[PDB]
Amino acid sequence: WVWISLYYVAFYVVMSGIFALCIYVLMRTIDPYTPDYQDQLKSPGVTLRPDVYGEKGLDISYNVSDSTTWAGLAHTLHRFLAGYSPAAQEGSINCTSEKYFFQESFLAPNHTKFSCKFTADMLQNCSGRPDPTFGFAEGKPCFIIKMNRIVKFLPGNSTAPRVDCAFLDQPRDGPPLQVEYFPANGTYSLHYFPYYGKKAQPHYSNPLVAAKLLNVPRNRDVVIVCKILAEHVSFDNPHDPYEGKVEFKLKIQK
Amino acid sequence: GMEINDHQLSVAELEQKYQTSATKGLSASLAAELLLRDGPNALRPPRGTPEYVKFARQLAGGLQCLMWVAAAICLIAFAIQASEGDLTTDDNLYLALALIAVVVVTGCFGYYQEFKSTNIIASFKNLVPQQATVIRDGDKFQINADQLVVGDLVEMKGGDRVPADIRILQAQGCKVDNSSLTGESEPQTRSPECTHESPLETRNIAFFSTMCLEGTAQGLVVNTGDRTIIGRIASLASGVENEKTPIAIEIEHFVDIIAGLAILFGATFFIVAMCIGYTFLRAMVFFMAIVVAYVPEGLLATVTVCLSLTAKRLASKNCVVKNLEAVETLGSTSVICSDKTGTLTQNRMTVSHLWFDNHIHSADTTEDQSGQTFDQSSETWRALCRVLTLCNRAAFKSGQDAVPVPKRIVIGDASETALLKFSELTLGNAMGYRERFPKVCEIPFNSTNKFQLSIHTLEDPRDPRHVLVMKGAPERVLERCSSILIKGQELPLDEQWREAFQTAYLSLGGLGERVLGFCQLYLSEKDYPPGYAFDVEAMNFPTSGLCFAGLVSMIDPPRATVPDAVLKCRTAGIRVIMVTGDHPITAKAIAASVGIISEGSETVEDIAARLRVPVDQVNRKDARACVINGMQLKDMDPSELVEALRTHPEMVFARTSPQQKLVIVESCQRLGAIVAVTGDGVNDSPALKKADIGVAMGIAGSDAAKNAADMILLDDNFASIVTGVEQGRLIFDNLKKSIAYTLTSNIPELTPYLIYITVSVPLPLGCITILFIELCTDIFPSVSLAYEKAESDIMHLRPRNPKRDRLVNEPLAAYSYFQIGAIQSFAGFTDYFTAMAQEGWFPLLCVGLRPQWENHHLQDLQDSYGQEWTFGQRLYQQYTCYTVFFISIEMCQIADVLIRKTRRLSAFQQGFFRNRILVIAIVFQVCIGCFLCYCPGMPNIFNFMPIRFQWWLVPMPFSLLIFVYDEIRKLGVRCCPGSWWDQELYY
Ligand SMILES: Cc1nc2c3c(ccn2c1C)[C@@H](O)[C@H](O)[C@H](c1ccccc1)N3
Ligand SMILES: *[C@@H]1O[C@H](CO)[C@@H](O)[C@H](O)[C@H]1NC(C)=O
Ligand SMILES: *[C@@H]1O[C@H](CO)[C@@H](O)[C@H](O)[C@H]1NC(C)=O
Ligand SMILES: [Mg+2]
Ligand SMILES: [Rb+]
Ligand SMILES: [Rb+]
Ligand SMILES: [Rb+]
Ligand SMILES: [Rb+]
Repeated sequence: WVWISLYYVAFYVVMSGIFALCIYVLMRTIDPYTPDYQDQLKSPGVTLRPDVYGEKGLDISYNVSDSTTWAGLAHTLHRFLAGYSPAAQEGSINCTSEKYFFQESFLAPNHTKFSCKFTADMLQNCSGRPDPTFGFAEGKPCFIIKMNRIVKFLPGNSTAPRVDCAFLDQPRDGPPLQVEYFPANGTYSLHYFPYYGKKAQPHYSNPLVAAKLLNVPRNRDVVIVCKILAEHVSFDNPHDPYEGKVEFKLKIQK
Repeated sequence: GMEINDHQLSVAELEQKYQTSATKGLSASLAAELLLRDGPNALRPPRGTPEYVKFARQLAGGLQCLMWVAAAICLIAFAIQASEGDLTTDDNLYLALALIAVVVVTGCFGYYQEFKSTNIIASFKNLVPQQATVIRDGDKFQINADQLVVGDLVEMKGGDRVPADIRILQAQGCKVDNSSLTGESEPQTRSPECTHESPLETRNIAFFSTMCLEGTAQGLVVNTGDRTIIGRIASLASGVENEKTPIAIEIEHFVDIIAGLAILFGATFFIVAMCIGYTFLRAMVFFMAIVVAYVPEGLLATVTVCLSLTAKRLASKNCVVKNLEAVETLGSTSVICSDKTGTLTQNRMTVSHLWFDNHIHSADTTEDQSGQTFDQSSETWRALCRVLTLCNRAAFKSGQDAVPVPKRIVIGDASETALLKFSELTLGNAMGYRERFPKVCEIPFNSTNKFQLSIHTLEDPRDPRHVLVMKGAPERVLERCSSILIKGQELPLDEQWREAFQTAYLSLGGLGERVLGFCQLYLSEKDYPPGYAFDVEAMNFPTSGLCFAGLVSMIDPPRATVPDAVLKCRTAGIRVIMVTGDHPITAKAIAASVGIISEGSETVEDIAARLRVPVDQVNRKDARACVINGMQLKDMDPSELVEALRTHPEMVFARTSPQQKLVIVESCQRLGAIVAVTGDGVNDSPALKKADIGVAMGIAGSDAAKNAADMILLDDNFASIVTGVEQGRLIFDNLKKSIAYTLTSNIPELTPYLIYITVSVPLPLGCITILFIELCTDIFPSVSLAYEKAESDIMHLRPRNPKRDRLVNEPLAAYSYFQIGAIQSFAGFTDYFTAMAQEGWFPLLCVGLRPQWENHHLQDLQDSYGQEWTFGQRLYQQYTCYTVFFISIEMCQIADVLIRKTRRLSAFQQGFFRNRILVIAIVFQVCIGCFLCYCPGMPNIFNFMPIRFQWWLVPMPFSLLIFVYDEIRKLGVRCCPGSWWDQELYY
C-alpha cells in the first residue's frame, strides 16, 4: 500500500520543479528599472495627509479648543515628514534645473542613479515650525498633497503641475475658499519627474505641496476636493475617486 | 369486496342478497340508488397529485440536497461576514443565488420532460366509454359500463368487453379472454357450474376487464369497480413502493465523496487557519468556503441534459420514458423478468401449422410477415384453402384496408378469425372471394352434429353442381370422411391414412394447439340440380362419406422481434427469466421458441423421462433449465428459492399470481440484481412497480401496467429493449467521461483560495469568475461527451457489477482532482505570478502582501518596482489576476475535454474530430472566452478585462503536458494492462 504514496510525491515534485523552473525563468525575464507593462498608470492618484478616514473616504473633524482632537493629526504629519528632513535625506542631490531631469546613466554606489531632494522647508508654515500643530490649533489646517510615483511618467514640459482645492457646491452659502499652498502657486517642480526605480533611485522622495485652509467656517461640515491641474492628469474618472483629485470632509469646531 | 362466496351461492340466495331478479333484472329505481351508494363502476385513479407538488419533487435528492446545503452555507457565511463587516460580499450572495438557480431550472427541465412524455402517452389512449347491455325491470338496453351497480343483470357476446365482475347465470358456448388477469393464452370456457372455490379459477365469473371471444352468457354483477379482481389487483400495485433508480443511487454515492472531501479539506484548512493566526470567526468562514468550493455548480444541469439527450434518442424509437433517470437503467440491468402473453407473444390466435398432402406445413406467424411461409403450389392446397375460406362465418370490420392484416378488428371469434386473417394473408380478399360462391344451407356449431357445415353453388355457370364444406373437431370430421385429397388425386380413406391422420392430430395437439379438421363433398347436379331445396331438420343432404381436406392448427404465436431480442440481451450477459400466469406446457413452448430456453437444455423432469428414472434421483445440478409452477412455488421458503434460482440458469415460472411475480422480483433484487420487468397485463402492475425499470407494451398494455411502468414501447416493438440497454450502457460510460471532466476544474478554483488563505497573496480568482467557468463556459463541452461512441463492444460486456463498477470510483476522482487539477493549478499559478510580476509586483513581494492589497485606505502602495498605485488601480490588477487565472483554466479545459473522449483508447486512433458535437462545443468555449475579455464594459459588470495576448500562451504548454501525460497513461494501461497501471490509474 506504500507504493502509491511515493507516486503522488514524484508527480508533485515534477510539477513543483516545473513550476520552480518558471519562477526562475520569470525573474530573469523582467527588467529591474522600467515597468514591464504598467497598464493602469494612464493617470496618477493623490494622497492626503493627515489621512484620517470615515465610513466612506476621508473625514477629518476636530475641536480647536481641545488639543486632543487635533494632536493626533499633527502627530501623523510630523511622523510622515521625518523622511522630509535633511538628516535622513542627505543621500541625494539638490536639483535647481527647474526643468525635466533625464538620467541616461547610473552614477552612485552599486550602479545607481542620482535622486532629487525635498525637505519640509518647501512647505513654509506647514513644516512644524514655527507651528508644530501645522495650522490645526489656529483653525487653519495644512494638508499635504502628494502624487504617486510612476516610472518614466511625465506630466508635461509645459509648466509645473499645481493643486487646486475648493468645495463641491455652496456658492451663495458663503465665500469661495482661499488656500495658500507652500510652495506658492502650489506647484511641484518639473525636475522631480520621472521616477526610475526603487533600485534605480533608492534615496528618493515624492515632491509635495501643502494646503493652508483659510476660509473654512467654524462648526460647519464642509467638503473639499484638492485636484491636480496638468495635461497628462485626468481627475474625472468615476471608478477611481482618488485619481488626480482627493476629496475630504472637514469640520472644525470651536 | 364480497367476492369470496359469490359464485358458491345459489341463485335463489343471490337475488335475496342483492335484492334483484335473475330473469327481470335490477329495478330501475334501486339500480339508481345503488350507484349513489357504491359510486361509479370504474376505478378511482391515484388522486392527490397537484401540479405544484410535481415540481417540489423535481428539486430533491442527491445534488439537490448538496447544492441546497452549499447554498445555505453561503448565506450563513454572509451573515457571519455581515456581522464582522465585509464589503462587496456580493460574492456570497451571487454564489448562493446561482446555486439555487441551477437547482430550480434543472427541476423545470425535468418537469416538462415528465409532463411532455405523459401527454405523448396520453394520446395513445382510447376515450370511448365502454358499454354494457343491461337488464332493468325486464328491459334490455345499452348503458355505459361505469353506470352498472352490484346486483345488475348483464349480457355479452363476441367482441363485448366484460362490463363488471359477473357471476355467470347461463352461458351458451361462451369463451372469454383472461389474458390480462391470469396469463391464460387459451380462451376460457364460461359456464354456471362452480369449477373451483377460488373466484380466480372458477368458470362462472366473467372478470371486470375481460373480453368475450365467442358465444353468449348472462349473469349477475357481483362486484363493481375497485372491488373487482381487476380492482383489488391495482390496489395491490399502489401498495407497492418502487425502489430508487440505479442512476440515482450512483449519484448519491458520488455525493458522499464530494461531501467526504469537502469536510476533510474544510477541517484541515480550518485547522491551518487557526494555527496560522486567524480568528475563529474567520477560520470558520474559510472552512465554509472550502466545503462550498467542492460543490460543482453546473454538474446537475450538465447531467440531466445528457439524460434528456438519450431519452430524446430513445423517444425517437417509440420508446417513451416517463422520468429521465430511467434512461440509464437498462444498461445497468442484469436480470429481466418477463411476462409471456401479450408481451412475448402476440396474444392473438394465428394459424401456425397445417396438415395436407401427408405433410405438416409451417405458416408465417410473424405479424409483419417476415417469417418463412409454406408450400402453396400444392393442388390440395388450393382445395383446403377453399374449404377454410367458405366455411367461415366471421368478417372484418369495415374500412380497415389501410391497417395491417393481423392488426385488423374482426367480428365473430378467434377460432374463426385466425382462419379469416390467415386467408386474407395467404389468399387475399377472402370475404369478397366467398361472395362468388352463394350459400344455400348451413349448420353452425351444433350439439348433436358437433360440426359446422354449409353448402354452396359454384362460381361459374358452366358448373351447376353444388359444394358442401365441413369443419370441426378433427376426429368428428374424419368419422364423416370416406375419401382424402392427397397429391393431385382423391384417395379412399383407408387404414394407412386413418393411422396417418391420428398421428398428425396428436402431433399438432402435443404443441397445445387448437386444431380443427376440414373436409368437402361435391354434390352432383344430377341428384342436386340448380335450386335444390336443402332441409336442415331432415337429412336430405349427406353428412357422411365426405372427402377429407386437411388439418389446420392455430396457436398464440410470439411477436416477431421477440426471439431475436431475447438472444441479443443474453449475449449482453442479462439473465432472462420468464414469469407468466399461463400453464407450464404453453410456458415452456414459448420459452423454447424465443430463447429463454436454448436448444439442448432439459429440466429435471426431462432427464427423468429420457432416462426413465423417478425425478427424485435426478441430480438437479444437471438441469440447465427448470420450470416452477406457482402452486408449488409457495411451498419452498426463500432459502429454497435461491438454491434453485442459482442452480438452474434458464429459469421459468409458470401459473404465477401478480403477488408471486412481485415476490420473484423482490427475491432477485434481494440478491443484488438490477431487475427489469416487461409487461402488458394488470397482473404485472405490481411486478412492474417494484422493478428497477418497469417496461410496458405501448398498445397491448393494460392501463395499470402502463401506469406502473417507467418506460413504454409505443409500438410494442420489443427490440426497443435491446437498444435501451445499449444507450443506457453508453451514457453510463459517457457520463463518467463527462463527469470526470467537469470536476477537474474544482481544484484550480480552490487552490487560489487556499493560497490566498495560507500564503496571503492578493486574491487570484473571484467567485464571479468561477461561476462563469462552471455555469457558462464548460457546460457545452461537458454535455458533448454524451456523444462519444462506445470504445469497446459494450453490448458484449456483462452488465456492470453494481458493487465494484461505479460511476465515480475512488480512482476516478483522485485522478481528476489531484493530478490534473494540480497541472491546472500550476498552470494558473504560473500565469498568476507572470501577470503581477510583469505588471510591477515581484512574487516574493506578493507573499504576505494581501492585507495591504485589499486595504481600502492605502492609496499609494509601492510594488517591487517602487511605484505607488491606488486601490481601484490595484483592484483592476486583481481582476486581471482573476481573468488570467480564468483563461489558464480554459486552455487546460480544451486539453481536458479531448482527454475524456476515451478512457482506454487514443485520439490518433479514434480521431480528434471524431464527433461533431464536442468540437462545435469547444469552439463555443473559446468564443465566450474571447467575448468576456475583449467586450467593452466587461470589467465593471464582471471581473473580466482585456488580457495581453501573451498571457493566453502561458498555459498552453501545460495543456500539452495534460495531453501527453494522459495519452501515455491511456497508452500504457491498454498496451500493458497487467495489474499496477489499471488499478491506481484507471477510471
Ligand atoms: C474557491 C473560492 N471561494 C471564494 C470565495 C470568495 C472569493 C473567492 N473565492 C474562491 C476563488 C469570497 O468572495 C466569498 O467569501 C466566498 C465564500 C463562500 C462560502 C462561504 C464563505 C465564503 N468564497
Ligand atoms: C470644543 O471643545 C471645548 C472644550 O473641549 C468645548 O467647551 C466646546 O463646546 C467644544 N465645541 C463643540 C462644538 O463641541
Ligand atoms: C507663513 O509664515 C510667514 C512668516 O513665517 C507669514 O508671513 C505668512 O503670512 C504665513 N502664511 C500664512 C498663510 O499665514
Ligand atoms: Mg399479460
Ligand atoms: Rb486635464
Ligand atoms: Rb465549486
Ligand atoms: Rb414454412
Ligand atoms: Rb418501477
